[PDB]
Amino acid sequence: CTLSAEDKAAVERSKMIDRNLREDGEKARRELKLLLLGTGESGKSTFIKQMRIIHGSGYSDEDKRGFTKLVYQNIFTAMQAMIRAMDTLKIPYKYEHNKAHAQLVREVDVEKVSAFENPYVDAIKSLWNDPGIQECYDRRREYQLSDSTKYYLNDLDRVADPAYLPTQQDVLRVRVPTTGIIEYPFDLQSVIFRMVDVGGQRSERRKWIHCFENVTSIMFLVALSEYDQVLVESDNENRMEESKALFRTIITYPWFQNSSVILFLNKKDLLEEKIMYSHLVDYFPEYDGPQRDAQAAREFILKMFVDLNPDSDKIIYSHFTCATDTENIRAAAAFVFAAVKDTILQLNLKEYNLV
Amino acid sequence: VQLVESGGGLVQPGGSRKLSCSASGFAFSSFGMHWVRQAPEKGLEWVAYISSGSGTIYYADTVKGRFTISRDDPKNTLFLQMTSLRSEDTAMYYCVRSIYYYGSSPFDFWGQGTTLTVSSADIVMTQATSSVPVTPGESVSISCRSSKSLLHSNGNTYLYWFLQRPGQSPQLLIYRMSNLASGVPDRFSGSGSGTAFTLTISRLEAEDVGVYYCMQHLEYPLTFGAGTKLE
Amino acid sequence: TRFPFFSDVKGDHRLVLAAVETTVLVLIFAVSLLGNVCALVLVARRRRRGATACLVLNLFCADLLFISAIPLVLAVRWTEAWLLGPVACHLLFYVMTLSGSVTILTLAAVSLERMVCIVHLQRGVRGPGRRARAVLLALIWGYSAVAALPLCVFFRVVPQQEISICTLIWPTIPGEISWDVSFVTLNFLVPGLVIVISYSKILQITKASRKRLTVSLAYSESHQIRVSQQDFRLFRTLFLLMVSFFIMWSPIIITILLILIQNFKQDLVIWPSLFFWVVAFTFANSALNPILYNMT
Amino acid sequence: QEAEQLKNQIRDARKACADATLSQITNNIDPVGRIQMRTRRTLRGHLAKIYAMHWGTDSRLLVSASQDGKLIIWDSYTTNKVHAIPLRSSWVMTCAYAPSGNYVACGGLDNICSIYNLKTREGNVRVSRELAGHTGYLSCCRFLDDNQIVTSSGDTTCALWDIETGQQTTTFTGHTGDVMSLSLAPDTRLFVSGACDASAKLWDVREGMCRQTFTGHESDINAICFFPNGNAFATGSDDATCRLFDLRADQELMTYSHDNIICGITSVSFSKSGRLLLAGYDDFNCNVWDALKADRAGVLAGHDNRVSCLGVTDDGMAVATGSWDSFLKIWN
Amino acid sequence: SIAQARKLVEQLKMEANIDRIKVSKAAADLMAYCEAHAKEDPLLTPVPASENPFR
Ligand SMILES: Nc1nc2c(ncn2[C@@H]2O[C@H](COP(=O)(O)OP(=O)(O)O)[C@@H](O)[C@H]2O)c(=O)[nH]1
Ligand SMILES: Cc1ccc(-c2ccc(F)cc2COc2ccc(CCC(=O)O)cc2)cc1
Repeated sequence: CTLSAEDKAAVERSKMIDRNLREDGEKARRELKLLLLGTGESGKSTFIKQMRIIHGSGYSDEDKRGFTKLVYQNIFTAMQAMIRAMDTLKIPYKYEHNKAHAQLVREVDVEKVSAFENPYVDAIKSLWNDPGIQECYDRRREYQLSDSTKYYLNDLDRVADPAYLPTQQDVLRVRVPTTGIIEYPFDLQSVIFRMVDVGGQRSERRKWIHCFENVTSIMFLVALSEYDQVLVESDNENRMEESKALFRTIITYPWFQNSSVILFLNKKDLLEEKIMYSHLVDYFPEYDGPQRDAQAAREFILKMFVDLNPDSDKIIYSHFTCATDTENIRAAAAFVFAAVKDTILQLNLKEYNLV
Repeated sequence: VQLVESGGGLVQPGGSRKLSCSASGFAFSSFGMHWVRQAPEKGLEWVAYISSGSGTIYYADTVKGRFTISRDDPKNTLFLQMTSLRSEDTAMYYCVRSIYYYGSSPFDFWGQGTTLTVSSADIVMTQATSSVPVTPGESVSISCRSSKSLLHSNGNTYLYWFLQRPGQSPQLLIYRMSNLASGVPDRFSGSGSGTAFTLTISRLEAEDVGVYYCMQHLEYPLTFGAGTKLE
Repeated sequence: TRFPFFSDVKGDHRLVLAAVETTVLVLIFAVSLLGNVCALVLVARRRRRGATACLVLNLFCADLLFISAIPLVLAVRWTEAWLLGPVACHLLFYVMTLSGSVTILTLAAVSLERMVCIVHLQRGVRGPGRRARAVLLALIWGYSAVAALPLCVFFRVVPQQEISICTLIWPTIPGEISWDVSFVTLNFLVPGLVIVISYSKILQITKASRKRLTVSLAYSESHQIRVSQQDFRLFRTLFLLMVSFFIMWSPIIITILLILIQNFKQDLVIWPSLFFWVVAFTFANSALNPILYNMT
Repeated sequence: QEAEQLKNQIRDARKACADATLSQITNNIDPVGRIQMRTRRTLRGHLAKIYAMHWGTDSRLLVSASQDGKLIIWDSYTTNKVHAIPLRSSWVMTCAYAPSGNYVACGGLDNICSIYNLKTREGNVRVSRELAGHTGYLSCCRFLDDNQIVTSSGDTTCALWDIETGQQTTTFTGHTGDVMSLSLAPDTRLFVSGACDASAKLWDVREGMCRQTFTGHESDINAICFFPNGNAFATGSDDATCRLFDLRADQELMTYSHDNIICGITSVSFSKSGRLLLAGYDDFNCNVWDALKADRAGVLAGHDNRVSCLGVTDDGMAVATGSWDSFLKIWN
Repeated sequence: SIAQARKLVEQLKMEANIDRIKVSKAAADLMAYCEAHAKEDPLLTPVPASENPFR
């Protein structure tokens, strides 16, 4: 040993660091990373909110105080979107006076407003109960509009209170416009999970998706209400088709061949109320089944989505979820844990040259 | 960044004493610790060393087996257990913080020590003289010698220059024969050849008086010189 | 008199039987050597040093050590008598018993560690680490060197016409009985039961998970005939490993017990080349092990 | 219509000064030929993909970041680990080492550039600063000095930050796609930045205005570096092509590609005299081109997964390559 | 759109009015820098093992 005293001490420090790295890096393999994917307005932020409510610490009243401004931006954004869709669908107002109220909303600075008082409250209320505005809400099929618009404009009076505090449901149904990867860890029966949510990042996916080569599974949220909306606010494009394209792109990535796919079909309730008015056959010709049934629609959508799998070397766990009400998202979480355990099983069997 | 020693005092002939050092304000579990003597009318003298991680322990051939160094990282308390105290064991004992990675400045921060009063192959570091009369504002230079060459074949030279001001704990000035410790004025420098070392101070100010010490770290034990008293 | 090992008397077909046995054992030696060395190369390269990597490299080391005694056996069979000397008579059978014990114990350990790692990854908790693997390998080799000790101290060259044969001399019949029974029960039955339990537990866990997922809806409208193949494939593989172990390690146990019975009641007669051919079938284990444990 | 005319006049003026090519003027120089480099040191300890490394200015220390969520500072001479920094975000794509050595940087999918102080009196590495304000992931970062750092993001914008206040001193907008790489001039009065629009841009740090724009790649420019004089810089794209752009000529000079190379470059770096351009590739190799002729292709074939980062010391005495198989190799 | 087009036009304008040089001078400067530091290029010119810090 030609080393001096100080270099022997340096070797000692390097070995200490070796041990610390080994410890931390074996902790970093007990935690399973689930990459949460899907299209916009599919129900994945509400998904993380729900499991935070039922597996994290929940939202304290300080968080609700932080969320209230976002709630008011949501109410203004939905009202403005309906107002704009009125002037693009070529439908006039039944009441002329409320038109002026509509103007009062058209110039609002959505990103800047933090107070919600009169006459804005009265203007919004007088707009919403217009027969023309109700017709526009009924025909919201042809334009982008948050699904929680009915829920907020039928509790306007509650949210217009000077002492209004958002409830758990209000927290669920509000956009938090944060950009960047969000990691959220979990304890499912002494198993550490972590949902990695992207999609708040508007950058190109190909440049940071290989970073998720080491994910246990991909939780792909498709919305069952995406049919019967070929938005006319832009070029005529179905939303189911966008979801299918994204699903194919995800399940053809070489990064994700080691990771299973859990497909969650969401907004099933809204499918139930859409079936009573609109049927699949008008937009998907390959469909052939009952017109006013919902289970047939659900299984058609699932069969259509699971057959995008190019190969027989990847199984797709699937679920019918409604990521707004609890005690159904608990079922979704149990299904996630079970599917991830099965994925780990199959990976170990493949490594042991058994499966 | 603070080290407090405790446990010193008057001991009966023989006997035993546990001296503690509480570290506060730094990552004491990532630091090696030294115990360093100093007689009431003599230069410093190294006692012991414990490593980052408790891996290795070193004693001097005048205390070995009769001492015991130890540490406790959760409470950041270093210990020297000391047994069978002969007359030659009456000294101030300082706890020295010392880290070792590429670029570290060992012996940078010392504690305040604590008095304890009891009722040849090693490199020999040797001062030139006991004192040097000087004048404020002048340039001063002391010298020191080593039996071996402190230039290790790795390129380093493990000479250390320390300052101990009257009534104060030591303070690293020069680490590895040339490098100025943090907080030391740029007025100091150290240079020489193997077995011949000189510490130079330019623009000699007040409170720069004291005793300057030349220690080596090339091997254990760590050997001091008497240290020149700049007065 | 005393049962000869690897020493036979060939009559009108001395150049036929010896030639075919030499050909069979050279084929076995070549296939085992190439398979185990390539398996060792491809396993040592992996940077994920799991339980399987270290235990299968131990397996291939055992197989190579097992087949290292082919040329001596060829020499004994071809020269129809023992000429290799006491050192060879004390080393050959000890090495074969050592390697066979290590190979069986390593199959058991591979199965056990596979099941335990599956269980711990299902629970997401800590398990046996590197120290456990080192202790396991050390214990396997130590037990296989201790339990094979008689076969280095009780093999002697005896003039049994009188010709030199490397036979086995048990000092006492009860010691022979006890060693044979203990070897068989703790080097064939305990490892075999471990393999069966471990692999059936793996299969049970897989089926339980498949049920727990299929209670959701069906996984799909079609994937029920995309998962059912995987259950069949896993069942085929695990059942193949179990039956392969038992079929290719049972004849040697049967012949060991036959030699015990003959060395207990001289009434029974065992064919002279039956032992040799069962030994060749056992040698085939060193070739077929890297096949099953590196299928892909 | 005036924009098209300005693009038209630039192109016609662009072709005017391209009287010759770098290949024609280099037919009278002796090739270095085969360069056999060896793994003097293999730095082990990272447990996941290594995404960036940066040499120290002493040519001996080395910081490297992995998806294991950690930076490691290595003494490359003795394979000793000097520091280990656990990151708050494990999705790190970049790291930097300060010229003075007191500081390290990192960033990634969190859109935040974290700066860590290395020379502390508390003995550990603390997060000196967290620079936030980018709306996309950070792909590269480079200290100008202890006080200022430039970060490139997927915002299509770069940002020069004053660290001691944490605010963007200047912003560099103008790219169309995500900016993926970044290189500082030797004097650090300029930088060069390539993005996912196949174009790079030469940016002025002081005045904050884009001086120059270089086009010619066919895909994302995900690797960029300066020739040691600061007058040239080599890009690496997904086209399996590296390319040399000189700022004065305002053109492209020589391409670095081959028929059997089909995968994109992950990293580029020059040699101390600029006679060697080492380029890490997705075929698990790391080529070494004679930067003056484009026909050397020495190979640092020691990695079993994609080579994601590489670098040459400030004395050109070695070259470190980190790859997706979590190993750093020091070739000399 | 007028403001966006105006900003783009100015950027194209400022980049055009640059006193560029020929590629021959750039290539000459490149090879001059290369041949000026060729002896001090350790990877280009392998240093003797006694003066190599990496053995
Ligand atoms: N009624 C109903 N509304 C839902 C359901 N899932 C999502 N939503 C609504 O859809 C909105 C969009 O979901 P978001 O959380 O914004 O999805 P992201 O765009 O993927 O982050 C949510 O705000 C909910 O109000 C569901 O199952 N039922
Ligand atoms: C588990 C295992 C593994 C490998 C082998 C094996 C294979 C080929 C070979 F040539 C010799 C052996 C072992 O050699 C013996 C010879 C005779 C006896 C008879 C004891 C009595 O009854 O006294 C016992 C052992 C056996 C068991």
